Amino acid sequence: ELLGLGQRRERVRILKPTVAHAIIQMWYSWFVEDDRTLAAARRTSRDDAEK
Amino acid sequence: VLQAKVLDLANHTTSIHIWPWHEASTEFAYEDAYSVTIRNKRYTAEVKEF
Repeated sequence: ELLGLGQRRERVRILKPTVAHAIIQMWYSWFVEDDRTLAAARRTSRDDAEK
Repeated sequence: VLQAKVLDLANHTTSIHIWPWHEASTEFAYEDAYSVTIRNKRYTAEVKEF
């Protein structure tokens, strides 16, 4: 129904969506480090400012 | 804002004499300071009014 008409069934198969997965995760992946790494740096903050 | 004209000095002051004033005046002393520690290193100052 999100798709508009009825009705779900085993059939109707779909060709793949590949490219983007490769891409997506990239976007995705990045952040991850960054917070992380950042967080630590945020921690370690030997001075205030920087943090 | 009912403006706010507030009285002032005697300007033509030339002899004259106040009446309650001392109360009405304050010295500007002041204590306190102004410092920061950055790095780990404290950088430091005061107030030094003049």
